[PDB]
Amino acid sequence: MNMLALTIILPLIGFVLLAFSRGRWSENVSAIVGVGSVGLAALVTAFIGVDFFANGEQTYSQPLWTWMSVGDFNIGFNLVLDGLSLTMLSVVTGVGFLIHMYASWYMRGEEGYSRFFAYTNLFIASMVVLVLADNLLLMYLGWEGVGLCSYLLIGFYYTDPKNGAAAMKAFVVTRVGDVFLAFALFILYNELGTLNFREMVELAPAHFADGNNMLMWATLMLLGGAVGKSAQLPLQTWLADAMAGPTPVSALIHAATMVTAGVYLIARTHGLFLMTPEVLHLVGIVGAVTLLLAGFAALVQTDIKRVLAYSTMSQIGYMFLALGVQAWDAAIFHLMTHAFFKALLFLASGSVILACHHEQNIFKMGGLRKSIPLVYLCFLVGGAALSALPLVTAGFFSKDEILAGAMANGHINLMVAGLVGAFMTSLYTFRMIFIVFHGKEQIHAHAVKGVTHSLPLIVLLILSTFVGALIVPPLQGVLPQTTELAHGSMLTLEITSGVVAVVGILLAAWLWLGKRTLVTSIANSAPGRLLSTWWYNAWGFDWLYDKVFVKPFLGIAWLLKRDPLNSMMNIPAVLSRFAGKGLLLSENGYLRWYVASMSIGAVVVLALLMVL
Amino acid sequence: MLLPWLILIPFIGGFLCWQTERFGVKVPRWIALITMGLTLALSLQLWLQGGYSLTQSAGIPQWQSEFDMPWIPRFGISIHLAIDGLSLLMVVLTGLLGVLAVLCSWKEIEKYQGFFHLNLMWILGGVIGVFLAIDMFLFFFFWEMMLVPMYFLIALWGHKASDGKTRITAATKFFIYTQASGLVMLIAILALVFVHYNATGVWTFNYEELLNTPMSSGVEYLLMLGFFIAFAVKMPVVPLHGWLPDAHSQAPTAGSVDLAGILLKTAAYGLLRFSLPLFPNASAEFAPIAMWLGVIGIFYGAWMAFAQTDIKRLIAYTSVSHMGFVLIAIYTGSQLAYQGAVIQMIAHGLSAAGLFILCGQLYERIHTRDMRMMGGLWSKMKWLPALSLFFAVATLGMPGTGNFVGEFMILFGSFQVVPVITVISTFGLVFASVYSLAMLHRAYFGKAKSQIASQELPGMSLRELFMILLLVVLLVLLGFYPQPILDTSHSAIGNIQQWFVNSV
Repeated sequence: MNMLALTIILPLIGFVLLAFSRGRWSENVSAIVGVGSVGLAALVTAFIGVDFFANGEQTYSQPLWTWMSVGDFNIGFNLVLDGLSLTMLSVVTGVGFLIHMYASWYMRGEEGYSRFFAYTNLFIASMVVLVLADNLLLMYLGWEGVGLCSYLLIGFYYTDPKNGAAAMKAFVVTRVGDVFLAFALFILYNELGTLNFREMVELAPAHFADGNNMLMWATLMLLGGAVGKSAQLPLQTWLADAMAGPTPVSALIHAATMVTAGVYLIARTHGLFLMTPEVLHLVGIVGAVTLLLAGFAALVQTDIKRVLAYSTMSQIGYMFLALGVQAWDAAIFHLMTHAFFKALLFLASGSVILACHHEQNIFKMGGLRKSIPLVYLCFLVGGAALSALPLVTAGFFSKDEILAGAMANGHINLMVAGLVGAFMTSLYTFRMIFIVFHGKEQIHAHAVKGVTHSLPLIVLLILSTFVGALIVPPLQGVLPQTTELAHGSMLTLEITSGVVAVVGILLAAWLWLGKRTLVTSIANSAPGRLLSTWWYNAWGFDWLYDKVFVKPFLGIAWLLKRDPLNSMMNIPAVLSRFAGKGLLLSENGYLRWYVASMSIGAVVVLALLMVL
Repeated sequence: MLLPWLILIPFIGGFLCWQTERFGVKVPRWIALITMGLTLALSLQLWLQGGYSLTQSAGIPQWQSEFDMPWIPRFGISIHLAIDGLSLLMVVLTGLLGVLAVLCSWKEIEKYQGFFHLNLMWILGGVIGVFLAIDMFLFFFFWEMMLVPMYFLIALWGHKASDGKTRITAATKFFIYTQASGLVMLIAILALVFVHYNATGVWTFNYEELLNTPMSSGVEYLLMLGFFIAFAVKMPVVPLHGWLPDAHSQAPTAGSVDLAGILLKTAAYGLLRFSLPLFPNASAEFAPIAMWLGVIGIFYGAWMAFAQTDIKRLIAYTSVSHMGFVLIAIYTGSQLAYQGAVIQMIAHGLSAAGLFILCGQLYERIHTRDMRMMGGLWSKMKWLPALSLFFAVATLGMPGTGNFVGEFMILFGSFQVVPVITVISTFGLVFASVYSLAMLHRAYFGKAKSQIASQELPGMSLRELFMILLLVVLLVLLGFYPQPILDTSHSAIGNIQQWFVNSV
């Protein structure tokens, strides 16, 4: 109710204060203002959410000012708050509130403090802009707004250059996706004139009576934009390297904020993807092949942050399938559950790595149940939901609904993909906690007790469970394509996923409960290391994407260390100076040759006159 | 009416600063600030008082104010100053850049300082005269006399006669590369006037009657190449741009503000105003060569920007990448593309001026020019690198800056007219990011132990921060709210495009 810009201005304005109070403020006042910006954002979001319930799920639009206006090119700062956008706002202004409230305690004790609460507010503000935008332009401001903020937070620690160098590969890769995204934007203005989503929805079939061949180029290249920003095969590079930053920024980037932009673009243009069915099924095709890639790389390396990261890649592509199977509201339901567990799962790991005191390993710790069971119950709750366990979990309803929709689509390969994904999620569910928290503690993890993080831990504990699954997100305000329902086989698919999850959990527990010598043998077997090296390269994709253009780019830069065309158009000066030196040497000073010059001028003048 | 006065205040101020040099030494700094204030007052008065939102289809001749005066009556050479809408944007930009030039030169007393400022006002007044020029000879005379006083700036003030590298390479390439092509376009002017003199029978140097002169095909093509050569050595185009990095890396950064922010404007001003309307069919034939040179310029400048190790040559090689978008914009048949070029062009000046002021500011803080020698100065400087981060951010297409809307409406209009050369062109944004981050990480991110001299750092004065704060807030308002200046330029851009469309 005329309060949409307060979900953008109040964070953004707070950034400006912390961008110029470069450490001159104290700890406490900086901490309060940084959390209070996002806190006011959540409160204003809640007011418009309960008023949206009082609106009868009727959308509310607010134009602030027209951005630019040429007589055929009309772009305005239009904000649309409908059911899909309200849910995507709900995730951000809750999760960013919860993640940032933890950062009020995690950040203290070290420098770069006002700096970090400056760039987090900008990061949040850019994500709110993307999901409330009504024009594809303003939404483009959202895409590279949040990309620059990921650069400022991945490379947050500027002292050592590993994390200071890891951010630019993400920056290069996200701008390749943004070029791919803007390509479809040019094509949509050339073909359909107006970039507003709804006016586009009932203008697309009116303009398309004759020619359709070029719309696949628009939509396929639009798809290339959506996939790159979050995670997918053609551009899956940077999510391992994004873990080099601090724990709270990894949660913000990987859990529900920045990675939930590629989901919002496919979901918002769902009618636009319904104008072409094969580009819609192609999302699921690429989704089905990335669940096969993103899973077991969590098992391979000994970095906990790389574990949580390959799981996020697997889950985002799992969504792309869910959107490719024409189950839109179910996918956002998966997102509503997915934000809760991932953020806590990431955050709890940070608290324990504070207690680890520079371990960064999964094979040298054990018996951590006796250290502090609070983090033990944090991983436990997260693991159950991820594995699709039927015991008081939140997300299992979302997996059950999308597989029901997927088998209502009727693609046996997609259920095979879904079945192997459920098995693969259950494999890396408890293997991490069994290899880390169980064994012997030769290096003590000193647990830290404090109410400042315990209260959000309890809030995240009560939210990530099935109590949070009862909060139905607003999906009746957009009226999307209806997610089809199947009955009778719902119980059959539910028990099938439960058996698959239980078998995977029991196999991980059997890997734990064994001697682990067979695990050591397959971690020492030469074909095992070949596959480990092959999936260190991750189907050679980072290998291919470096060695396809990078050293050619460095080679042409090494060929451009001196500027060629400046030199090759200096040859007039070179020829003139050298020819001038020759003419000076042609002069002698001996007066006989001066008179010979006079005779030889007379000879040539008479000759040149006699040839005329 | 106001136009004779508005090109003469720079020359009057140079006379008075050098007159009062005998009276005092702290006078010309304070004289120069007020005189440029009067220049912007008349320029802003024309913006507000004039009908900037005028008729979009009032023909090719349309001017808010116009001056005529007989100068050499034997050829009809006249002082035909006449101001259009987009010309008025150019005048207000150079008045603001002149204020920045005279503010950066504050607290700079030398053996002679009045000589520096009479030269400073002379070169800025020359650019104003090019911007208000409809007679061809007046345009050419002003084009070539703003080019002589910068040579004295690079020579006697590049360094005070200690090293010979500030004259014999940098300043000399700057002078020759421009003047040879200036003489080329002069004989192009003369060939056009002579074919008009055969057609009608009057010796005229005026733009309105030379606009529609009858010329046979295969003749005006050579004159269009003759105009474009002089218009391709001033703004950096692919074959002839070797003068730009040498000129910016040696002149004082106030002279570099003149050399980058406003001397690069006049060539695309002339491509919009003097080359496109006079030669419609020649430009229609030459268009694809212009598109190929434009895409080559963007990719080439970014690679050479990534590969360079110093800072002045770094920003100097961003400029050649930026102007490729403008050249492709001009050589297309789209109104939106031209209006994108104008906002990109004003933002180009505003995004190069702040960087050059700050690069010169950083050098006089640390007394070291090489970028890779330093690193990790963020813990030492308190306001320089934060403001510098946004200017490096404003260089690429970051929204909320004017550069994004500029480059990106060109791409809309460019894809409207021709698909394949535009889809190549868009990739310069990715390359814009890599040299932007290279600048940022090599200079400011890291450890201060990279250089011994990075351990004792001075403070920053109030007036430099004031003139940096004004540019960052001015550039953000142009990025968020670019409507007022687009409504100003609509009619001038529209009639050029309508003539380029209808005359073919």
